[PDB]
Amino acid sequence: TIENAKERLNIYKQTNNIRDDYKYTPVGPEHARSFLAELSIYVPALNRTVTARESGSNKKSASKSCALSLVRQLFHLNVIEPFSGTLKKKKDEQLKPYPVKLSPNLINKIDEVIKGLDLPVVNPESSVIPWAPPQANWNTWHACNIDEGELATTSIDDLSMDYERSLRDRRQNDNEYRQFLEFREKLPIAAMRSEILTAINDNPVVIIRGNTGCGKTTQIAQYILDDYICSGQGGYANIYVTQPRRISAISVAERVARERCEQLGDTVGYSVRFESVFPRPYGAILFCTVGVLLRKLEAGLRGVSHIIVDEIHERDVNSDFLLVILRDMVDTYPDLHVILMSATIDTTKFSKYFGICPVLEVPGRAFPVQQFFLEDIIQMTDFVPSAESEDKDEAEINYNKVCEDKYSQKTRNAMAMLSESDVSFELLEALLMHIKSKNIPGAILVFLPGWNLIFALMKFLQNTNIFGDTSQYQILPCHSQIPRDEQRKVFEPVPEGVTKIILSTNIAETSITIDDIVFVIDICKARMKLFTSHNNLTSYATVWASKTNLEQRKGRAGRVRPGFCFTLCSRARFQALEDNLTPEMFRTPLHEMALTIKLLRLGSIHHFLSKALEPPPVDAVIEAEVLLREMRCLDANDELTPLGRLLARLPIEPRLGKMMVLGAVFGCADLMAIMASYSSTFSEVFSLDIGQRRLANHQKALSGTKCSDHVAMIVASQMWRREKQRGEHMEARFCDWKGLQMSTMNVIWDAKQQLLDLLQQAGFPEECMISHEVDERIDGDDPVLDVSLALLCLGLYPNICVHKEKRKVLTTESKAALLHKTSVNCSNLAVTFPYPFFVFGEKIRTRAVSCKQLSMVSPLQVILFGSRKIDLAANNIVRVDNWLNFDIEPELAAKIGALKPALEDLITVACDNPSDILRLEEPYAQLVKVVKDLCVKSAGDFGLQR
RNA sequence: GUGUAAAAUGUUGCUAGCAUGCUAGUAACGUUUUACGCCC
Ligand SMILES: Nc1ncnc2c1ncn2[C@@H]1O[C@H](COP(=O)(O)OP(=O)(O)O)[C@@H](O)[C@H]1O
Repeated sequence: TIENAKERLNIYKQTNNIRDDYKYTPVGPEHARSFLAELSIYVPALNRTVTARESGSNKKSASKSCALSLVRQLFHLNVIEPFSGTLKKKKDEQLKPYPVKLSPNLINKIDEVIKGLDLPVVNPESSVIPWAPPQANWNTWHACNIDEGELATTSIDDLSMDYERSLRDRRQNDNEYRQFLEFREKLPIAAMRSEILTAINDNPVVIIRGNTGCGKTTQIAQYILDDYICSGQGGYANIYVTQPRRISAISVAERVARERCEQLGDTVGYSVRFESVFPRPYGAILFCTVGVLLRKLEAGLRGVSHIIVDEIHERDVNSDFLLVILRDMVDTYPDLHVILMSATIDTTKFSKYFGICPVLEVPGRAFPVQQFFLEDIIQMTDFVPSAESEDKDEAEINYNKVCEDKYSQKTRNAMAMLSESDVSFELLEALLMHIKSKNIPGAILVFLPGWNLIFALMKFLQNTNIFGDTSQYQILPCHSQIPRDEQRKVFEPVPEGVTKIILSTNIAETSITIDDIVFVIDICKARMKLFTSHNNLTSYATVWASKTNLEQRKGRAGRVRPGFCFTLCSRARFQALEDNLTPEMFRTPLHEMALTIKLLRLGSIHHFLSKALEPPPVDAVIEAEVLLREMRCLDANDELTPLGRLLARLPIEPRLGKMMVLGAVFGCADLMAIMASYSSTFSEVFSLDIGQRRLANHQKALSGTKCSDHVAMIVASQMWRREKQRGEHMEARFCDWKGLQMSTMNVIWDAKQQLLDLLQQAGFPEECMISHEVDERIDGDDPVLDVSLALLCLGLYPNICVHKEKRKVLTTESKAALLHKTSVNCSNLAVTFPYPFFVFGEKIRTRAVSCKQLSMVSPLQVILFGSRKIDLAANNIVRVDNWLNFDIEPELAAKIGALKPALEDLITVACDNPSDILRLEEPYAQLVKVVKDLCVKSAGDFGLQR
């Protein structure tokens, strides 16, 4: 090669005060002319001159031949480095840390602390939950007897009579209830009401199979309660439904409440995560997520009649756990009746789990449709051409170009034009001419995997305003990012002539459905938001959608029109991929489920997973078991610690509960609730504007001298509190002027309140939960905030990172990374932060480019909060997770890291005796004091500022 | 949803000699360039 072994040589020649290059010297007459280049390199060290003198056709070829030869012999000199470039990287080592730089007073304090605690270091069976039928003077959701009011002296039969007469009066007067009820009767589920209501009483486990859009979600529970109350015993019945999506649960609660024509919370209520509107104790309806039911499971289902668990072919792990537990529930308890619910799937396997349990059928009216593939679209509008980690193995095969040319002009279209990867005017014009010729006014729906490409298609339609003309081509997006106003507007149709273009994702595959849908466009692409435990990676990838989802989309439309299915897939792919989707419970950490089951004293996890729908691979249970045991939360002989009992009630992963323990130990509990709530709830920092690549003046100013997003959101919540002390009307305007996002931080506040309340019931006294307001504008040192930063460092582990330059940062295990756009440390110029160490919250995007929730960390962590186990190395080098280096003599690192037993003993004492957390044992008290002292932000700089 | 002084395959038109051909002088171009604000 000629573009190598010469660039640094030219630089070396420049250092030799030589500006010479390949000088072209013509040789021969105009018929025997040849071009000769000259370039000589002298090496004084070796005194072996090298030169390039080779004839060449063209002036470049004079240099082209000479330079190639010049590389050849000068490389034979064995003096130059090959490729002569700035290529290759080394993950630059500890160019400079702030190694220790503490006063000897701190050294003496640490020595007397470790000698004050004497911690040596080297210096070189299957039970079940209780259940009862409805019982008087007892509430089934609050797990207690009210013993007051009216029920203490009133029988449940009187409650049933009251509910029955209320229903009778409603039938007498409530006319909008009448219209809602023929709306429910004309709904297809109502056809087999009598047989389903008889079978549910006749059968313990009932599986209902009714196609998507049948609307049984809003009606099965209502029918059950009506049947129970028309018999005069509705009061002697509490009905229960869960559902795997919080917003869907809220929507169905609203739908049943409006159909009930009654205020929410009287008979129907919803308990989504971090919220509760619990209804009346008897003859009531509750909706919830699976996690909420798992939390309520501790007391038992005593007093509830039936459970009507929603979607199962979602195949989520929590629903699988719920169903596995509920099978044993009904095996032990015969009176309980269970309703399994699905839309379109082979319920034979689900019945097989329940000993071939009876499965009931709800036939659904549908119109068969024709389907289009590469052949039809190549026939009328062409379909062939292309656009005119880092590596693995195996063999990806692309079937887009693989199609027999017995159809229309494959190669001719290839040579001429189209756009495939990004849908363009071809498909939209095909559907437009379809509308204008077939005269079929219907909604146009397109399903796209990722919100980033959602915005890309929005911008591609907007800039192409000729066919993105909103005034005549209505464009209607649909996702969780956009507010509920747009979702409400989507369900509101607009007059035909102004075509309705709707873009959404797997959220529109279920839950929501428009009666005007005719045009279905599919790309079989969906979000692949998964996690990898072996290296702590979250990938928001996109893989071919499950076939079952493909026929679900195929049957999505066709309300009154027969329906027209436009499939963007090839034959081989359409007949190749599997019908269902891979079980998400196969690739998901089981530590949370393992802790949950181990609190319910349900015996060995291995036996449980053996008696499950799908046995998880043994590596999953092994990794969950080791992640619990080596986290010092489950005893080596499989005995549950009170710490795990605390964790289970916490609706957060143990990586935050373990240290919600410690936050109250250090008197920073409110800030810890804030950080845990915001870290667990993956959301934004502000109401970012559209088309924005950085943060505004105040969006960066709220970071302040600390320059942390965490402290920025903390202070933002602080001003929001001091402004909600005033009215909300101007508060909303002020927060918008601050760019605040309302709902996200409101949820953060509610979660902080719930966490502090739960820590109250844990036994921890209130004084350690007090306000700890911190102002970002001061660059000095406040103990509370640096303690907070240290706990952030220990918490998000192992999400630490090293900043290199600009956005380029280095993360664990030899991977480059950049900063998130929303992160407050984003900019265009080079700004050197006070400390060259950061920690991130989440790693969005597949190729580990964007790190989320960045906050700089004190250099004193190293081993303080840098690993689960002590890391000791040799030759005066400190090993931090085998990817970070510090230069400390072994003894100081040894003593700063030997407090891992100290901290775990502190946590053990705190969970053992929550009542005296403020008044700790005196050696432990001075441990707390000294660790508060050492973790100051500006601590590792004594003796030498820079 | 990056491009530049650098790498070679190679097309044209077109200027002079060597006896309709051959040789040098290229607007331009993927694919391989040191690097620079670049994370979508
Ligand atoms: N605003 C609304 N008005 C009337 N019906 C609605 C409304 N929103 C949702 N629905 C009905 O609620 C039903 C949801 O139940 P479905 O999705 O079939 O069960 P699952 O939630 O288990 O998938 C839909 O079929 C739809 O007809």
